[PDB]
Amino acid sequence: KKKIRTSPTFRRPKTLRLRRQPKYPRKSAPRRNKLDHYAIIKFPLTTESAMKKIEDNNTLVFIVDVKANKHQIKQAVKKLYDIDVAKVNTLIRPDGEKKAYVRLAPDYDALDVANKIGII
Amino acid sequence: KVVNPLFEKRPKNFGIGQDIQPKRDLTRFVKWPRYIRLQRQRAILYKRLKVPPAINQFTQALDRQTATQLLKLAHKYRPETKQEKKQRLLARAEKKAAGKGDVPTKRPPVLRAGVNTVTTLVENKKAQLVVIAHDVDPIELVVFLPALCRKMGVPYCIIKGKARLGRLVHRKTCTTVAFTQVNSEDKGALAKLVEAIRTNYNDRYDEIRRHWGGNVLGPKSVARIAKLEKAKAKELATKLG
Amino acid sequence: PGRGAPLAKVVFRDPYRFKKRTELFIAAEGIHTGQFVYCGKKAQLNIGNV
RNA sequence: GCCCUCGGCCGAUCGAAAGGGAGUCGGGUUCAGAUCCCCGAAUCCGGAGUGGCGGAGAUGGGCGCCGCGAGGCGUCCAGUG
RNA sequence: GGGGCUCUCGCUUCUGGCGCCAAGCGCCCGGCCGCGCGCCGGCCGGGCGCGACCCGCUCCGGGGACAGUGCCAGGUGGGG
Ligand SMILES: [K+]
Ligand SMILES: [K+]
Ligand SMILES: [K+]
Ligand SMILES: [Mg+2]
Ligand SMILES: [Mg+2]
Ligand SMILES: [Mg+2]
Ligand SMILES: [Mg+2]
Ligand SMILES: [Mg+2]
Ligand SMILES: [Mg+2]
Repeated sequence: KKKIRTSPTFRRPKTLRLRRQPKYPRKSAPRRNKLDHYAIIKFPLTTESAMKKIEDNNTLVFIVDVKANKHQIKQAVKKLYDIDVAKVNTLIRPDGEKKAYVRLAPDYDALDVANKIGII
Repeated sequence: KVVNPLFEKRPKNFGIGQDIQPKRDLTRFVKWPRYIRLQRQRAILYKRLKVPPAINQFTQALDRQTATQLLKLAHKYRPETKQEKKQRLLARAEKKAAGKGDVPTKRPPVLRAGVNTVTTLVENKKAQLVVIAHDVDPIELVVFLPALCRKMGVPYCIIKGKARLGRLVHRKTCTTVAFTQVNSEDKGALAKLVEAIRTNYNDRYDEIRRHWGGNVLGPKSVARIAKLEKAKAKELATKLG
Repeated sequence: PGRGAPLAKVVFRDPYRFKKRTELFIAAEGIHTGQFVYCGKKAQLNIGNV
């Protein structure tokens, strides 16, 4: 006495949808991250402009993987050089490589970091 | 006496152009899915169209009383399922080993199911009572059975529900079931069923052959026709006498 | 545009839900904005009524 | 998680570096880059569960009393400017 | 009085307003103290029905064994 239809439209009733519970993983193991931080940072630039950035703007110039973004470049430089960076500016060179201008934090100096990196 | 004076009725009238209509039932006016429309229009078509008696005979099914006593008798002769057949076989194997061996033990009467199994029993005169479902959806598997049962002389009845016959044989659907020989304490009950079945189906098979179905118009068509029949009869009556 | 006949925008009340229905009637000559037009079997003979 | 209730962009999607579309400007700097770098002033959007600080809401009247008065206690009534 | 009997078996027209997510009534189901004798004192919540009549086989209306479609037959056919 209560099954009522106040609408002249029939809609498909909502039926529950089960979450996948596979009996075997399709791939046996997850593939390791190929874009690790050693892959992100390839080599630093040592041109005259790169040297000018180090002792003017406290900035390290790097050649990075083209698929790495600013967040990934920021983390990569932080762990394998133990420095803190302020911001990362990124461009893709006409030759196809990606170049990152990594400005260090004020408490870090880009000159001694470049000295211990080995790109003086 | 203590009723708060602020309470009062606020009736809303649902006349045309006034307060919006209430959420009333619209089931009759629903845009239904095509599968619902198809099966409802199929039912109406069977009512409109001339239904040949060979197809219309299945509309005449057993009454609720007689169906109950028939299924009640048929429940005493259900085919055994997979579980107790194993128990029967395991008991037979151990009894065979120690030490009777064969021990036929008078294989009990059982209900025979399936249209192919039953039709061979009817042709062989070995069926005592045939029960046919009324809603065999591909209605060619059983259109011949009522005539075949009549000629062979075996009493036959039509029951509502192939699912009920299916539940009788532990399956989803059974088209027909047949009564082979029956136990002595059930012979009287089977006899009470046969003569009533035989009066309603075998004895009046001649006018079952000629009883067409359908050919009934829709209520709107009937009502307006009846309105016209009443429309002039209200002055023909004044005309006469 | 492309029609040499003015169109009248007429707003009705939806009889079944709380909403306003907007129609695009072809304007009969003499009807003006702010006029009430009445549509139905029981509407009376006036310019614009349906 | 399920149930009840409510729920028509009534049509996926694509389609503009001149249409719509929030919010960056001034100065300096290179051999070649800048409204993007540096310096200095802003600004938009998004986020803050444990709530970051303030301010608003919001903090007044009535009656019994104490108290010279001012000011205090109890109760009742307000209070989405 | 009034029934076979007819229209109604109706709630909207002077205004460039507003109008939904039920008031009301009835029947109940929980918790509270408690007359402490049960339909029984009163307080917080929840449900159903009438409000919003019943029944029914095509959503409503217009055509309709025609139109139309398939195959063949005759005519027309520098449009090709
Ligand atoms: K654009
Ligand atoms: K031709
Ligand atoms: K031609
Ligand atoms: Mg799967
Ligand atoms: Mg860029
Ligand atoms: Mg929709
Ligand atoms: Mg696009
Ligand atoms: Mg230039
Ligand atoms: Mg030619």
